[PDB]
Amino acid sequence: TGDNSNVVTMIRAGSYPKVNPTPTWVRAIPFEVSVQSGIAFKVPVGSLFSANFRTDSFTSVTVMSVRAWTQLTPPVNEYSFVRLKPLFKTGDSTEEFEGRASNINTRASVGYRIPTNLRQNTVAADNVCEVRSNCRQVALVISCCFN
Amino acid sequence: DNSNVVTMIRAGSYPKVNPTPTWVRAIPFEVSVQSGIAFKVPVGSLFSANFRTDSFTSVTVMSVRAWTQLTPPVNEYSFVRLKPLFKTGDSTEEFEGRASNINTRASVGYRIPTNLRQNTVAADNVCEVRSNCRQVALVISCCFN
Amino acid sequence: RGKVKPNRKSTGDNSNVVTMIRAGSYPKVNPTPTWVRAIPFEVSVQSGIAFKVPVGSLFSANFRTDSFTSVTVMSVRAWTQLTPPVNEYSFVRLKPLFKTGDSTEEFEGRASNINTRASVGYRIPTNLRQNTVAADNVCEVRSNCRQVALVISCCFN
Amino acid sequence: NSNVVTMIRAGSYPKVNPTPTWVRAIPFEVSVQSGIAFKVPVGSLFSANFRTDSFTSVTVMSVRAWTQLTPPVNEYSFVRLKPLFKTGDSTEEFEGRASNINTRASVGYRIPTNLRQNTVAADNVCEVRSNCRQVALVISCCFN
Amino acid sequence: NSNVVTMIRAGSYPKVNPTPTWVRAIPFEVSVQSGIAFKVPVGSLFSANFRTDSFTSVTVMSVRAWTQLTPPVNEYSFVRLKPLFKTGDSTEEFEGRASNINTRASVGYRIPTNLRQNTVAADNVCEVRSNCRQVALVISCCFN
Amino acid sequence: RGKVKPNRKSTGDNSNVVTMIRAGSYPKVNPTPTWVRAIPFEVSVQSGIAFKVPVGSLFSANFRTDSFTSVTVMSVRAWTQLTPPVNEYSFVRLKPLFKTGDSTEEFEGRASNINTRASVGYRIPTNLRQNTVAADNVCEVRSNCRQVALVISCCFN
Amino acid sequence: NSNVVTMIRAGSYPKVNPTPTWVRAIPFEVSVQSGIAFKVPVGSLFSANFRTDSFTSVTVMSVRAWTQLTPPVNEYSFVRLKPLFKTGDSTEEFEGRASNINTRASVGYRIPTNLRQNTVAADNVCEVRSNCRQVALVISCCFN
Amino acid sequence: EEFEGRASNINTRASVGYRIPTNLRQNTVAADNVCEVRSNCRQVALVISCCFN
RNA sequence: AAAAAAA
RNA sequence: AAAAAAAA
RNA sequence: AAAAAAAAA
RNA sequence: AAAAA
RNA sequence: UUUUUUUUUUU
RNA sequence: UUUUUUUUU
RNA sequence: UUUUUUU
RNA sequence: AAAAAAAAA
RNA sequence: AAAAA
RNA sequence: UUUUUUU
RNA sequence: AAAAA
Ligand SMILES: [Cl-]
Ligand SMILES: [Cl-]
Ligand SMILES: [Cl-]
Ligand SMILES: [Cl-]
Ligand SMILES: [Cl-]
Ligand SMILES: [Mg+2]
Ligand SMILES: [Mg+2]
Repeated sequence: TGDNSNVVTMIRAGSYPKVNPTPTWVRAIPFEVSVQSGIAFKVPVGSLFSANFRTDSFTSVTVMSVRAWTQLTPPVNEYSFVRLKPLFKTGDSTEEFEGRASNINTRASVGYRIPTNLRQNTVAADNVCEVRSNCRQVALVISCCFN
Repeated sequence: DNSNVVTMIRAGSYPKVNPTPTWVRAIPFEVSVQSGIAFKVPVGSLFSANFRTDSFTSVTVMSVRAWTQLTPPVNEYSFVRLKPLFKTGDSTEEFEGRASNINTRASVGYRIPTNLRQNTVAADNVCEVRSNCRQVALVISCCFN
Repeated sequence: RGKVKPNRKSTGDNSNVVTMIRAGSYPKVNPTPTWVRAIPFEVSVQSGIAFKVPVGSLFSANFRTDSFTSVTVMSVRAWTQLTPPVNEYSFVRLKPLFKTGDSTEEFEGRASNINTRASVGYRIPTNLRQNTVAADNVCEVRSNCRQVALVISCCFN
Repeated sequence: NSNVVTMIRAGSYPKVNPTPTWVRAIPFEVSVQSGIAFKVPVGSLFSANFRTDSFTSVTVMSVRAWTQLTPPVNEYSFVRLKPLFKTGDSTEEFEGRASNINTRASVGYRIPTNLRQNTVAADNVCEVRSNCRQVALVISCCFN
Repeated sequence: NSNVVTMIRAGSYPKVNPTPTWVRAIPFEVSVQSGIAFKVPVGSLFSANFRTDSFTSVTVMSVRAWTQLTPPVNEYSFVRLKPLFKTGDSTEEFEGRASNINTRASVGYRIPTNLRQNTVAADNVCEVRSNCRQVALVISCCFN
Repeated sequence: RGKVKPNRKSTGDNSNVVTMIRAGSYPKVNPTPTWVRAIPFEVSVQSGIAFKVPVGSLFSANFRTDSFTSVTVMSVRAWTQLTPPVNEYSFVRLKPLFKTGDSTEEFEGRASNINTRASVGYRIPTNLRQNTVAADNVCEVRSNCRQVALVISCCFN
Repeated sequence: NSNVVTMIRAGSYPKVNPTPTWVRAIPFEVSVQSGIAFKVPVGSLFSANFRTDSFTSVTVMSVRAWTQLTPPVNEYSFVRLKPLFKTGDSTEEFEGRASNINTRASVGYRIPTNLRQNTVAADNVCEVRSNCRQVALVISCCFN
Repeated sequence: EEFEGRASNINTRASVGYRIPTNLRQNTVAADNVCEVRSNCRQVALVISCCFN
């Protein structure tokens, strides 16, 4: 109804505009990490830069929120759990944001938001957070802005 | 927003995710053009690391805008023409724009109606450019997928 | 009231002589306050090579910003300061740079008249507005014109 | 709000001024002898201690004074201000006295718009009298 | 109303000024020679005859003039005023003429706020011209 | 907006320092503009004879009207400048004069007190307000008083 | 707000407290044995793992319990809670069962305001019974 | 910046304080420094409003 | 409602 | 909805 | 709400 | 919402 | 702030 | 009334 | 308005 | 109305 | 309602 | 509000 | 409706 045409139509363009071949890009990047029992795993910021995510052209990224799900079943007799400790170059946190499953067959999950005042860039050498989980793998979805 | 520290998120089930999403983009690039000769613009010029788009193999072109990128010949006013090209059938429209000041760029563009917005691959061509200026700058509004 | 007298200040904003100020307790003072500023300055650029703009350029007599050692940059605007090569329309790119991580943006503006300055700028989000010292960099500049004019909106502190 | 950089569709090159003006409250102290008036020099307003050394002229709007040290024994602090001007010094002795010996005396005065001309380092703002040996000043002024 | 004294629940010692300012209309005459302009000295404003001798500087707001003596034979009185300023004398000849020989000529002029700076005894307010030998002046001014 | 900074102009009509003016294209100027003026001057008259007032009297240092060679006269007012003969009440007549044709009007005013100036004037209709040069005349003046004061409302151009 | 530091016109020194109170939900687990009640020690709430090693007393508000491990074969998880109080233990057996063997049982109880006195590490919150060999507790309490 | 505050009674404390804008509210570890303190008084009491994490 | 045009 | 520590 | 893109009497 | 009663 | 040429679907 | 921690609907 | 992100 | 006296969230 | 058009 | 005074 | 942003 409110459609347009079935043919090409002239554009009365004007002065050459402002342009940017390499713009920013708000993204939710999904990737997994392996975790050993009882040992915290530091999540490298570098996992976010990759051709798998179309983000290999970026070197910096502003992480906004971190969410995590256990990716494999827990040990026998156990309910899946997962923890997150936010890491920041200006000072690591000591928080242990933990989510557990209520059904052994179900993923545990938890996440944390980064306040605006702590949303600085990070590079591949930097770490996002420590992860702990009685499951050997953890799936993460990181809401981050690539720039 | 007024918060100053990390806060828990009571996340739930694992979400539907997509590591290689689409991206709506305006891609600026330039092409060399010879006097009196038409130059087919390759769609492959849109897939390059310079645009963060080498990971794409297809692109739905929406609109095309061209500006003369160099001065015109002596005594002449810049001008640039576009002939949209389509795999299903090239057009014959010559959307032409002429500068009214010799020192000023000549610009023109054309929109692709929804019914012709299919994907194009690197080997495809967007449109034929013509111009008395040896280089034409192009801004192509397109959807990478 | 319960009047005294003196003075001669005629109706509010129309006094012709000095008038006493019933000042009170010594206030909170600051001899060295901050200063939000639009700093104009130029940088030289070679065709094809990036030039990292030092934050130190902002601290200078020419700007009165001498006493400062740190600055919070808000936005950066750029103009080509010189004509372009023959046959060319001016252009200028800006790549923001941060200590926590350099960006890969190339905010570019081009002139539509050869005689006219190409211009472009970019805003720094609040979450990236930390201080920067002289040794720090602001942005990479590229330009077919040999000199680029910059105006940097920042807060000195 | 925005979490990444955003382009600024800037335009023509604007009107700039690398050396803009500055309205300031400049605090500084002066030494005062008993019974002797001290001519406060305008030059004390120019100094890197205030970021104002890049200035050579200043428009004084108002002047406020507080005694900076205790008064003599048995005495309540006090301070006087006599506005001075290049076109003609005034004879007003704007006085303020403490009502608690342990507390500062203060007082100040406003300069009408018609007397707000520039002054230079050589010039004098006002005479200051006080039974206290030091007087803290805060001068509202426009550096230009 | 009250017919006896009543206590005043006074409080802390206020801000005082023994030598305050004063806005005044100062009348005084000046001797004028035929055809010759007379520079009216600002010093005539300072005098115990006006209670203003305690002042050394004064801000002039407006100046009014009247012829103080009769004019020549066959002539109507007249008076001229040319405002004088330290930053730059003016060239206006504000004139007023009597329409009845037996009556005074007058005229005056207002000083804009931006030219109301202090003046001292040495300075001159304005030139005065008149066919009458004396000119009565009334100067609205602020003594400070 | 999209802010810069500097300055210190406090609320409209209360600035204490210089403030930048974002001037633009060079305007239309005029170094020698017109000037509408009330020109006072006196003329001498003999009892019983008319005196043609020259327009040149208006161009003079004493009026700042030096640079002008032409003037459009709007209205002419006249006053007797000196006392009348013994026993007489002052009087003054004005006969307007024009290059296209002198008028035969004698606009006359008389004093009702011997001590008082007789006064009179006349307005020139728009359709007679052409320019006049020094060699031109304005009006004939008559008066039992030997000197007549004139104030001529005109436009210099 | 702004992008730079701003002065705070602070006043008199305020009332301060270096060791304030803290309202918390303390998660921790306890080992349980089949058919045997386990008394939960309040002392479990005082640990550097919870940032509460600095507290020596705590007011318990509510107690919620989940089975932390799978139940025996062919059984649905269940957990009971028997509140305990120094002034007098309760006999309530607040019990929750799982309706899906693979799902946590859960239950909890509230402590009325009149029974919310302080407890120390030696005291006991409640008895826990369960067919599961570990029970996860989350105790809402005010550390003081 | 030298945010200064003085007492108007010799027997009374001088105070002053400052706020950190949001764009400068990053974390700080023990090694870091908050602010320089100057005073003609031998001991300055401080009250720092902060967010531990 | 699409397209070429027109103030 | 509320309580506790902190800002306004 | 953020990010990229996209127009007329 | 940076800097003066 | 009411106004050409060819198509044409619903109303 | 906003930030942080916790219950309640 | 259309894409990616979070309420 | 004058004079003396007499208070809180 | 003391002192300036 | 209560005393002394006058409307 | 003569002369300044
Ligand atoms: Cl299930
Ligand atoms: Cl381009
Ligand atoms: Cl041009
Ligand atoms: Cl008064
Ligand atoms: Cl400003
Ligand atoms: Mg051209
Ligand atoms: Mg269980």
